Order: sequence, then structure tokens, then C-alpha cells
Amino acid sequence: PNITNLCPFGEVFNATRFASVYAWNRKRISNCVADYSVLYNSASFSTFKCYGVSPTKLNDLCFTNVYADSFVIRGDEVRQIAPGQTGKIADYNYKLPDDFTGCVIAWNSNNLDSKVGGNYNYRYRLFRKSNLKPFERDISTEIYQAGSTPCNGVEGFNCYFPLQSYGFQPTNGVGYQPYRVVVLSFELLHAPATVCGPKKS
Amino acid sequence: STIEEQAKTFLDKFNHEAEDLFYQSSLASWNYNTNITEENVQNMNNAGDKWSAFLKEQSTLAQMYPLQEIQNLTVKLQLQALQQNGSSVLSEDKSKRLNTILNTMSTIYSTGKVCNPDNPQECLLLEPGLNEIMANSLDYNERLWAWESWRSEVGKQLRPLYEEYVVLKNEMARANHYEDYGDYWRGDYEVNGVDGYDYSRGQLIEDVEHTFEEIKPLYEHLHAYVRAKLMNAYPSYISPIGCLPAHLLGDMWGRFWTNLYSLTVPFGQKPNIDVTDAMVDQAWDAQRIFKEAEKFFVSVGLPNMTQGFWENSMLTDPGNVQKAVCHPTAWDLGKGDFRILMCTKVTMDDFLTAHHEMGHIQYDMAYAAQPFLLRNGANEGFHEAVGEIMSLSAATPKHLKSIGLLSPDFQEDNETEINFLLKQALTIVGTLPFTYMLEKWRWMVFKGEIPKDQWMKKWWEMKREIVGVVEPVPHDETYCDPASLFHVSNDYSFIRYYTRTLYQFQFQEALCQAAKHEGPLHKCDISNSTEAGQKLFNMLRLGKSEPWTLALENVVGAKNMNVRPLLNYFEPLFTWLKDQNKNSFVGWSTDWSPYA
Ligand SMILES: *[C@@H]1O[C@H](CO)[C@@H](O)[C@H](O)[C@H]1NC(C)=O
Ligand SMILES: *[C@@H]1O[C@H](CO)[C@@H](O)[C@H](O)[C@H]1NC(C)=O
Ligand SMILES: *[C@@H]1O[C@H](CO)[C@@H](O)[C@H](O)[C@H]1NC(C)=O
Ligand SMILES: *[C@@H]1O[C@H](CO)[C@@H](O)[C@H](O)[C@H]1NC(C)=O
Ligand SMILES: *[C@@H]1O[C@H](CO)[C@@H](O)[C@H](O)[C@H]1NC(C)=O
Ligand SMILES: *[C@@H]1O[C@H](CO)[C@@H](O)[C@H](O)[C@H]1NC(C)=O
Ligand SMILES: *[C@@H]1O[C@H](CO)[C@@H](O)[C@H](O)[C@H]1NC(C)=O
Repeated sequence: PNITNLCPFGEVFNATRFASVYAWNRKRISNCVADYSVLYNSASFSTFKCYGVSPTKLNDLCFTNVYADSFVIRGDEVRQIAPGQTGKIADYNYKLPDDFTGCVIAWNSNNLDSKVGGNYNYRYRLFRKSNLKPFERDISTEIYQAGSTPCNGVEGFNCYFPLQSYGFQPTNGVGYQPYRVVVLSFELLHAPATVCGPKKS
Repeated sequence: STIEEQAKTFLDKFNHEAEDLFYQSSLASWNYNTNITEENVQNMNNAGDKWSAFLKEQSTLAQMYPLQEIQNLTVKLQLQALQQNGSSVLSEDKSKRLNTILNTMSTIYSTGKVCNPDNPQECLLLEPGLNEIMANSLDYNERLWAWESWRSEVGKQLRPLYEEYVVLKNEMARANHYEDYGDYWRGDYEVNGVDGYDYSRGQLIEDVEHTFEEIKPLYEHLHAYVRAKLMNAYPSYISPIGCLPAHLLGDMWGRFWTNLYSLTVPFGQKPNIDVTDAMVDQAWDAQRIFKEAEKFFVSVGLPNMTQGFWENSMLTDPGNVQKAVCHPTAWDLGKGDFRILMCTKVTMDDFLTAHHEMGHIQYDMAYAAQPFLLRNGANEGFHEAVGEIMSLSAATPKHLKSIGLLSPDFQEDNETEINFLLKQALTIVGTLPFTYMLEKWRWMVFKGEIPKDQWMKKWWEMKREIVGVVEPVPHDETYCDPASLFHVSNDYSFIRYYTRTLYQFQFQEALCQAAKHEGPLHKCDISNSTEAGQKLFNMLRLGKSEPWTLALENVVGAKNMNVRPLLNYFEPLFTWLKDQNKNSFVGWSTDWSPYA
């Protein structure tokens, strides 16, 4: 029939500010109509790599919930937002499962997220004792202990603050320019699936 | 846990906090260079002081990790680079004195203005006031006046400063477990810990002498030919048996002989390969020059320039209102920002310089994947050599015909190849004995082989023995004739040009064998060859992660610098010079026979 109540993709993609990768925002999307062809046919995205599903049948299939994780990383770190990858972002900031069904969408945001003095409003986790589990968020600001000596809460020698700021200048290279990444996670659970695609008339 | 993991985490923290700070310092230096204004000078000085203080604090933190408990070669290389004291091992009073001496030598060299006694109402600076006189005059006493007056003023100012400089630098170097400051400079080529590919600081002097002994017959024949032509130009001053007078070499110091090409041309009647008029007729902008250089680098298979390069580089002189340094410089600012600052004119020299500086940019782009403290050349010779090979390839008549800048009906006979090779010898071969003699003299000064009261008696003796150049009038110890040059007065290593010159032709033979060129080496062009670019990029991507001996194995298949590619490059010219020197006498006498 006639379809209304589209899913709020404007508040995820067109958000005025994005979260840092250590504190990535997760929005649960339920009970609406998700039109994915609007996103796929956009010319504004540089990466639209979908894992476990193809973008053409997204607008047909139906899912129980959609998890929209949003953050900002560097240009050279977009490749680490993938199943099975290794790096600072994958190990310590945002980990994707190997059995991941969803899409990784990234686009350049040098226009918004870079200022001439340097935009340091985006921090990443540089050190953690162990790698993250998939879809884990670590917002702890406890001093990393790299050595045998106790840190005692002060950043001295062999003891580092785990959160480090990104330097974003507009004159940086494309591998250092800020990229806004939205990861959509599609799961089907035994509850009635309510995030469905648009139905043609 | 372990020391190696601790050093790895410390190096991650260092690279992270030293990349943005190096980018700020480099951006401030760029803003000074494109805009000479006093607030930009202050911003540059503030960024440089922050960068140096951060390097002092990180070296102080870095020393607490002992070197012998780390087995990974890259981590040990970064820790070796970071743990150097520099001037920090020296006392604070002596460090301040050394910094003051370096700054005042920089100001004396930069603001040194010399003119004729009894006519002091206006005076000429070195660039371009004295450069044009040295490069273009044909008058014996005018060049003698300019040469002696500039070495009188500059040497008599700089001699006590250099006497303090040698003592302070030797004190700093022996405080850093080096034999002298010469050993500190030779430590750039030191490779330790790699099986077979180890290179020693003491092997550098032996290799330089061993290569120069093979340089010497070609330079002797070139010197005899230049002596005969300068005897034709100046009838009575030059002796058939003696050395060349010092002020007649076409440059201020004798660094290059390329300004004697007009006087010493073999076949003036035959045409030149000058392509300047052809670009003027087709209205080639500097943007077109750099786009043709980019076409050359994509033809060999190297990556093309970034968008930020075309947006952020200054490839044209800005104007009267905005001041900028005219010297062409390629800038690796950090964080993937690569720029060229060149005041590009429509000339062959600026076009070849564009190829040279974009070769510098390609070298900088290739090791961007490396860690921050390993983002350099494998030695100081490779970084300049990879630009000079592009200058070699772009200057060939095949490249000019291929891009349409030269007429397709231009006749390439043997005479044009001989005179082109002679121009390349005046640029390239002529700088080799001057470079070797200057570095050997500085090494003997730092080593203490030459006492301070005997610096100049030995120096002219070295110049007569090696370069075959005699002083016009004798100089006492009140003169400081070496420090009138830019590199020695401003604390720069000088063996990089010798090593660059040999690595240039070694890389050229390797890439021309890769490109399957079937003729003479100087007729070889490395465009259109993907495999030559791949062989180049294998070494280019390494940066300072691997030893320079292993990088040279990666390119040419040899573990050491070699002199045979240079001699193979100039072999037509060598046979022609041997034919032309039948009547004349090869070699010189170190006595005062022409004039003293
Ligand atoms: C976000 O902004 C772009 C830019 O104009 C626009 O085309 C697009 O429709 C907006 N919404 C979404 C969901 O992408
Ligand atoms: C150069 O400096 C002057 C002095 O502040 C400034 O007005 C001008 O905008 C600068 N040039 C550029 C291209 O920014
Ligand atoms: C040395 O460390 C680097 C990381 O900095 C690593 O990629 C490399 O494999 C290590 N090499 C060895 C031989 O362990
Ligand atoms: C740097 O100087 C300190 C101060 O004496 C010294 O302990 C350290 O060994 C020096 N480092 C090197 C590499 O010589
Ligand atoms: C560099 O080469 C790529 C690959 O063809 C091309 O897409 C890009 O536009 C080139 N860069 C510029 C600035 O033209
Ligand atoms: C060029 O070749 C011709 C013919 O072999 C010869 O007569 C002439 O001397 C050569 N010229 C030079 C400069 O080698
Ligand atoms: C190199 O390639 C370009 C484009 O294919 C071509 O125009 C040029 O003639 C080639 N160079 C040579 C020497 O063949």
C-alpha cells in the first residue's frame, strides 16, 4: 500500500557533529521504513562496502533492528573497518566481527571536520592491554601501564594516557583527512522483523 | 612487559606526537618561505623551538631503553635515531655559544656585502651581485678583485668564528663517543648489525679514495682540455705546465665548471639543444611544465601528484607585494602534504629543475608508509641522487622529441653528443675533486691532522694536488677561504654530493638495463618503462628502514658505491678527450709556475 514513516537516516548521516571512534555513537533503528536506495544512489559516499549482503536486495529484505554506529577516523584507517582487519582502530577502538552482516559507509569530511588551526576534537584509543571484542565500546580514561612499575594515576615514564587526539588540517593528504564512517549492522532475531524495505506499488 | 615492547609503545607515542608537531613546524617554515614577514619569522621560530624542545625531551625519555636488548631492526633503527644527544651532551654555556656561532655565521654569510675600496657608495651582495660577475665576466682583474675582496671580508670575519666552531664541534662529537666531528658526519653511512651488509665509518674514506683514483684520469684529461681553452681565452695568465687560476672557473669557489661551457665549447658552429624558444612559441606555463613532469612520472609507473600538491604549491613568483625565497625546494611537510616551492621561469633549467624537485617529491611520497623517524633517505646521497636521475632522463634529446619540445628533424650526430657530454662533465665531473678535496680537508681539520696555524698552507697544497687549481696570490692565516661557501659556513655535510654523483650513474645504469635501452648510456631515457619504475620504487618505498647497502643491492645489484657507471657514461667524451690531448700535456705541476 501507500507507505509512510521513513527511518531516521537524516539524523545519522547528516548529523552536525559525529562522535569520536573511542566513543562511537550507536543508534538503534526500529519500527519504520528503511529506504536504502537513497543512500546507495548518493554520489557523496566514497566507501559503501557491504559485507554479508548486497546493496541491491537491502531495499527488499526486512530486519528486526538496525544498528547505526557513527564515528570519525583518518583516511588510511578506513580499511580497518572491515571483518578480520588489524590496526589501532580495529584492535583498540572499533572491532567488527568476522561473521558480520551489514554495510560500512565512509565519506571524506575535510570540509566540515577540518579547521585551519587544527581540529583536535576527535580522540582515538592508542593503547589497550587486549584487543576489543566485537561491538565493544571502551570509554575508560585510565592510564595505560606499559611497564612493570605502577603508574599511580600520573603520566610519566612507560605510563601513557590511552586517548590521543587527531590532528585535522584542511591541507593534509587524503590519507590523513577526516572520514565520517557509519556502520549499519543488520540482525534477524526471532521477534517479528519490523525494519523492512519499501514495497513497490 | 619486555624492553622491546616498551620501546615499541614509546615509539608509537613518539610518532603520534611528533607528526603533528613536525607538521606545525614545517607549515610555519612554509608560511615564512612563501611570505617573508616578521610575524611569520616569529611563528617559525616558536614552532622550531617547540619542535627542538620536544625532541630534547623525547631523546631524554628514549635513552632509558638500552639498545642491546632490542632485536627488531626497525625498532632499533628508530631508537638509534632518537637517542642521539646532538648538542645536548655539551654544557649549556657551550651549547649557547655554539648556537650563537652558527646563527652569526648564517647572518654573516647571508648579509655579507662587499664592494670596491674607494667606491663604497653602493655594494653588491653574493646573490646575484657577485654570482653574475663570476659567471659572466671575461676580465681577469675584475674577477680577481671580486674573488679576493670577498674572501678578504668574509674570511677575515669568519676565521675566529670557525676556530671556535671546530673546537666546539669536536668537543660535542667526542662527548658523543665519536672520534671527531668528521666521524659524526661519516656516521650517516654507518651500518651495524646486518650480516654482510655492514658498513663502517672508516670504510667511507677508503671507498672515496678508491673511487677518486679511478675518477682521476678522466678529470686530468678534462682539466687539460679546460686549461687549453682557458689559455685561448686568457692568453698569458695560464701556464701549459701549471694549475688553473682560482678565479677563472666560472663560479665563486670552483664548485661547478658549468659556466665555462661558452668558453670551452667543442663545436660552437653546430647547434645547441636549447628548447627554451620552443616552449615560448607554444606558450608553456609553469603549470604545463609540472604537468609534463607528472606525465613523465606516470609513464615510468610512479604515483601521480596529490590534489593538495596542485592546490598548495607555489609554482610561480607571487609578485612584488609578496616576498618569497627564489631557491627551488621540495617540501615534505608531513601528514601526506607534499609541495614544491619554485619560482619557475620558461627555461630548460627550470624545466629540468621541475623534474628534479618532483623526483624529490616522489621519493618523499614513497616512504610515507614508513614510521615517522624512518622517513628519510637510506643515506644522504640517495635523496639527491633520485632527483638527479630525473634530471638526467629529462635532458635527453629522446625525451624532448617524445614530448614535442624538440623538432623531429633534429640531427643527432656525434658532435652534439660530445658537446652535451662536455657540458654534463663540466657540471658533474668538475665538482668531484672539489667535493673530495673539501671533505678530506675538513676531515683532517676535525681529526687534528692539520694544526690551526697550517690550515691554509695545507689547503692550497691539497687544491694544487687534487683539484689542480692554484691560488692567484698567497693567503696567510688571517683568511678563511673555505667558509665563504654556503655548506661549510652553515654546518652541512659535503660528501653527499660525491656520493650523489656516483649513485646517480649507478641508478641510471640499473634503470636503463631495466628499460632495455640498447645504445649509449647518455642516450637513455627511462620513460614508458614500468619495470624501471618498479625497480626504483622497491628502493624508494623502503626509506631509512633498510641499510643503504641493501637498497643499493635492490637497485644495482652491488653492496657498495661504484665508479664504473660514471666512467661508462662519459666514455665517448673520454675517447674524444684522449684524441684531443695528443699535442698537449695531461696533468699539472703543483709548483707556482703560472702565477703566485
Ligand atoms: C545528507 O546530505 C546530502 C547532501 O546534500 C543530501 O544529498 C542527502 O539527501 C542528506 N540525507 C541523507 C540521508 O543522506
Ligand atoms: C602574506 O602576508 C600578508 C601580511 O599579513 C598577508 O596580508 C597576505 O594575505 C599573505 N599572503 C597570503 C597568500 O596569504
Ligand atoms: C618490527 O616491528 C614492526 C612494527 O613496528 C613489525 O611490523 C615488524 O614485523 C617487526 N620485525 C620483526 C623482524 O619482528
Ligand atoms: C647522551 O648523553 C647522556 C648524558 O651523559 C649519556 O648518558 C648517554 O649515553 C648519551 N647517549 C648517547 C647515545 O651517547
Ligand atoms: C592520478 O591518477 C588517478 C588514476 O588514474 C586519477 O584518477 C587522478 O585523477 C590523478 N590525479 C589527478 C590530480 O589528476
Ligand atoms: C664523427 O664521426 C665521423 C665519422 O666517423 C668522424 O669523421 C668525426 O671525427 C666524428 N666526430 C667526433 C667529434 O667524434
Ligand atoms: C610514452 O608514452 C606516451 C603515451 O603512450 C607516448 O605518447 C610517448 O611517445 C611514449 N614515449 C616514447 C619514447 O615512445
